Amino acid sequence: AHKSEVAHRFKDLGEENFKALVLIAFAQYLQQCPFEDHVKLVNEVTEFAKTCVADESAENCDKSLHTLFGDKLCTVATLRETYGEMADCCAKQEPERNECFLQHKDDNPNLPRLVRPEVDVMCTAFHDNEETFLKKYLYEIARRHPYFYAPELLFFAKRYKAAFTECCQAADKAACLLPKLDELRDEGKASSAKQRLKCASLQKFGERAFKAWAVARLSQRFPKAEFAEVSKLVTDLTKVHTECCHGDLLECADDRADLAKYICENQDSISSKLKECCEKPLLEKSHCIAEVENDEMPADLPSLAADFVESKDVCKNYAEAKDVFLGMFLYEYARRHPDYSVVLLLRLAKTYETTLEKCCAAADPHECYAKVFDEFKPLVEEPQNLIKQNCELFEQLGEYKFQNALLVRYTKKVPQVSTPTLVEVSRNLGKVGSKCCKHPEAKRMPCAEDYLSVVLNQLCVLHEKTPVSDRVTKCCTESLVNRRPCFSALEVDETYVPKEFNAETFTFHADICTLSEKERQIKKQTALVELVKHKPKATKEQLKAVMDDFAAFVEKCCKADDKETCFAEEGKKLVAASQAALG
Repeated sequence: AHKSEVAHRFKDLGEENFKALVLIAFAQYLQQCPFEDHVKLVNEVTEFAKTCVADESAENCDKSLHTLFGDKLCTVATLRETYGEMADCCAKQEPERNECFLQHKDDNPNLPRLVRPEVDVMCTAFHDNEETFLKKYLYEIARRHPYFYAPELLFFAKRYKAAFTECCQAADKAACLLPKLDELRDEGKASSAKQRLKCASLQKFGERAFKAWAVARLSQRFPKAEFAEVSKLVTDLTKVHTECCHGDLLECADDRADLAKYICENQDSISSKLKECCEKPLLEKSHCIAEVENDEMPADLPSLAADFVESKDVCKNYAEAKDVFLGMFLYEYARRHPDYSVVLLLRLAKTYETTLEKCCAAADPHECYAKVFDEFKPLVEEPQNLIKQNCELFEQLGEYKFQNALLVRYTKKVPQVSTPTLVEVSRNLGKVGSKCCKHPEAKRMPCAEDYLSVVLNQLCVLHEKTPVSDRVTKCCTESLVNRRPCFSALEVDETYVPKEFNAETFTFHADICTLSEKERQIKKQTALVELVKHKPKATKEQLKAVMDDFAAFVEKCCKADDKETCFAEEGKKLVAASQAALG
């Protein structure tokens, strides 16, 4: 119903969420306009929306959200001066005008990173004006991260509100506040990385791959839901993911809202863990559903071998409808293993597809595919053993020394990769090792998948356009199902000749006593990468000897009376002893 859809969205979302979502909407397009302009546009759009709420038959209220939003974007006069060619969009009709506006979003806005005010200033301006504060930084976060989902930005903003409300009262407001802002910022950039990874992977591998990912992930999340329900949810879900990935905020938010509406209307045919979250306001429903735990799988489900190995009608049931039959295979195999990563379920599904395409063209098919489940055991066991031994080594070593061990191991594997890339991916692998290994084994692999795909994604981004290793290029250009086992099968580059001895490479100053712990560990790890690159044959014991020579150097030189030059005179003998100990 509703003659005015903007009136229904205002009545359904609420004035707070409406004004905030419009703030993100204008902020993502007009990244260069100041905050006051966006406040004016949001207040005017909200007031007109109130005129449509009081009466649906008011003038221009029957027009869609895209028309009013586009015209409102065209109301500004300095559009051609500031954004130039984006003002040419207003000369087009609304359907193409939304595409012009959507393409003229500056993905690289070149905006300076935020200058964080003092803690007392943020708590002061917070207590004096919470609304203008949270909407101010909501605008600053929105205009620096285009194509970021706006409701998720709202939940981020409310988590910021919780952190400020908790830490503006602590004994040490700083030690409480800064770590929480750092974790909300890391969660924001990491979530943005997962969004861009899912969208670029949708553009790179197509739609069918995402449909398989959605059947597997939803079948893990909703094991009691029937296969047809999962099919409807992956059609709607591939719709919302395609439209959200294209960048259109209206189709995105409206689509996810209606999808949450449908799911909460069909809880009984989906899951039982949706009870306490379908009572929430509409904008929070889709978020909780995105964060809801896995439903309990049905009690004693039979083995798939009866319907996918033992049945005589395998090749004809498959050949009659391949994507539907393989969809049922992926549903049944996914509902039984919530502890598996989705990419693993796609590896087993693609293995089954390959074995069926090989057997259904042979002499006796049943004799051929009678051992298809045997091919699944190593493909499952290898990542299991990987997270086992890695979570054991981290669990017995701590995050920093874990990053050092991964640093020297991966430096031995791919020495030609640049040092900042190795340090970055190794530290990120230590952080995911610190986030996912804390869970029990039945929940480690999904977390480690969702973050490992991100880390390796950044790796292939840094290696793109600046290639140094042909094997890294190979694994980065493999199929997404083979990307992880390709990297896990990296060997030690024996043909690597040791790097030059560069005097400026191993040069330190007294400022390292004043550089932050993060940057000090950055310097130690960078000197570690350059140390293993300078000597790829140096054993772990010798590398520990230079580790403790530099560690006792900065330790017994930072804490060694009033000495500014014990980094200059002793650095020479540490350099010479470093060249000798690894000769």
